Amino acid sequence: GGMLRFVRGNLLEAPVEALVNTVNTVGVMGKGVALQFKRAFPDNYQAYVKACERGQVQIGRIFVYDRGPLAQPRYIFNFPTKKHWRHPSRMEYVEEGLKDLVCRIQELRVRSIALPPLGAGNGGLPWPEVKQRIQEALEALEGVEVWVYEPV
Ligand SMILES: Nc1ncnc2c1ncn2[C@@H]1O[C@H](COP(=O)(O)OP(=O)(O)OC[C@H]2O[C@@H](O)[C@H](O)[C@@H]2O)[C@@H](O)[C@H]1O
Ligand SMILES: [Cl-]
Repeated sequence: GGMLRFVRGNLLEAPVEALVNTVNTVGVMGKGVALQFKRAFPDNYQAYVKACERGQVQIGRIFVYDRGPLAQPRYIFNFPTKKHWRHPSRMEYVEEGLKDLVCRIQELRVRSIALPPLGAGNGGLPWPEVKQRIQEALEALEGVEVWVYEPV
């Protein structure tokens, strides 16, 4: 039927198939969640740098790294919440990106996934608006467990 869950803790130790990373489109993961993802998942990071180098990372597209069929998590979903790191996030970026998140979850038969507060740290977006978008987008999903890490 589906299940969406608000939790506290550290996203990167979520017991899930797919992890959502918050990225920009300019090829650096210099702070926040993205810095932790660079440290925790170096291979994902190199692949992101390469994808940025092409022109392949843009707003409204998740950049997926497959860590292998025996990897847990198996997927890093690099979610663009910024264009340049110098500028804030925008609600639109989160709306467009959620739409692509839903597609790829289905396409990849992703059964469980965890996210942070998209755009609400270095992006400056109000959490309550971000949450709603996340709820409307993702509780819809059938046979997918969703873990959402609320801030404080
Ligand atoms: N380990 C963690 N687990 C769960 N939540 C976390 C963790 N670390 C941080 N957070 C929460 O996630 C929020 C979002 O982190 P940001 O990195 O600020 O994400 P965002 O606001 O989308 O900014 C994107 C920009 O910052 C970099 O991450 C990225 O390279 C991009 O340029 C933070 O404000 C914080 O509340
Ligand atoms: Cl950054």
